[PDB]
Amino acid sequence: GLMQFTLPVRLCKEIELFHFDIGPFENMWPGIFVYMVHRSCGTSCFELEKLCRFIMSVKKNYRRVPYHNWKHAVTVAHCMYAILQNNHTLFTDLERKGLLIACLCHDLDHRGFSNSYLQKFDHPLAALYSTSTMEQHHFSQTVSILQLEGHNIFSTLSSSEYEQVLEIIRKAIIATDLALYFGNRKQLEEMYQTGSLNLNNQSHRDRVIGLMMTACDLCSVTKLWPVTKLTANDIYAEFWAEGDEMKKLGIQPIPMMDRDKKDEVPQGQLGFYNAVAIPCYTTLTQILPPTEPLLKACRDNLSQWEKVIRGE
Ligand SMILES: CN(C)C(=O)c1c(C2CN(c3cc(C(=O)NCC(N)=S)c4ccccc4n3)C2)nc2ccc(F)cn12
Ligand SMILES: [Mg+2]
Ligand SMILES: [Zn+2]
Repeated sequence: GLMQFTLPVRLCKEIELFHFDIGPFENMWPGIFVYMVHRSCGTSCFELEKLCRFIMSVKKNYRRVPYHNWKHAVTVAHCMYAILQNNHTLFTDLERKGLLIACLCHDLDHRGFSNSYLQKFDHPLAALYSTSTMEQHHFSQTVSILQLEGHNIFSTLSSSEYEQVLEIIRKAIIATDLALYFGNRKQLEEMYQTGSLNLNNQSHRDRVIGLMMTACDLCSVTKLWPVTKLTANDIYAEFWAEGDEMKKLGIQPIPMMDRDKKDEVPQGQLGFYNAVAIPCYTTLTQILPPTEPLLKACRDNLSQWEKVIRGE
């Protein structure tokens, strides 16, 4: 059935925008990802039969969680598509394929619990993955979905180019760990200021890819305000679910995960934009000038949060 899907013509223009909202097209999300893979890398790059199989299995391996779900993976995948569609000459064929696959798989089998929750309560995956717990799980889930019969869509190419596209995918998926983003963006800033950024250096591309992953992961702040406000409700309902599960253990959660501190949500959002969101899209816009509309939309949403704080 996914092979049969062809996207409506009225959305070919809209999806190319950075602030495009996949929200009201739930039935199309799998076909929207196919469309994006078909425009960024072309049809006949993957064998269509195995690609749709790989996609539909990835959706099934996403849990019915409030925010870190299937809607989130496609949203992140789309933002990567818009970034690659506006920087087309800079990323190789193996990169455009791998990064769009990475984003659709970057939160595979997430349970709605932070990396801290799993480490603080000795979850089995925290034993396996001591640091970047969920992100190592997501990559392992990706590899396992790939290695299924009829699912390996990079089987079509070199055993070297195969291992290359995987460590592109692992690096990208690991980079979605927000804790690693701060050290990543700081080193890119030094490389930018000192004029030391060489995109012909593998270590530098890897840093820049990671920032793109963060920008895509946070791209909920790059939508129009009505879209951004309602995605925030999903984010907090998942945080508050982890907090509820902490209050049931005699441990008070942080205010971010505390539903009884709903009133502090606008102040917390403004702090997040200034400490995290703005620095991310600012450095990405400095490195990739075409990606400036992300920073512009993020600024408009900061103003909106300010006006909620002021009652304005
Ligand atoms: C992983 N993930 C979803 C995020 O990280 C996140 C948040 C968090 C930060 N925030 C807070 C954070 C705080 C706080 O304690 N400090 C503020 C900072 N300056 S971090 C807070 C305090 C009281 C009440 C609510 C609070 N909500 C939710 N929002 C977004 C938006 C888009 C996005 F793509 C991602 N996110
Ligand atoms: Mg992740
Ligand atoms: Zn994510």
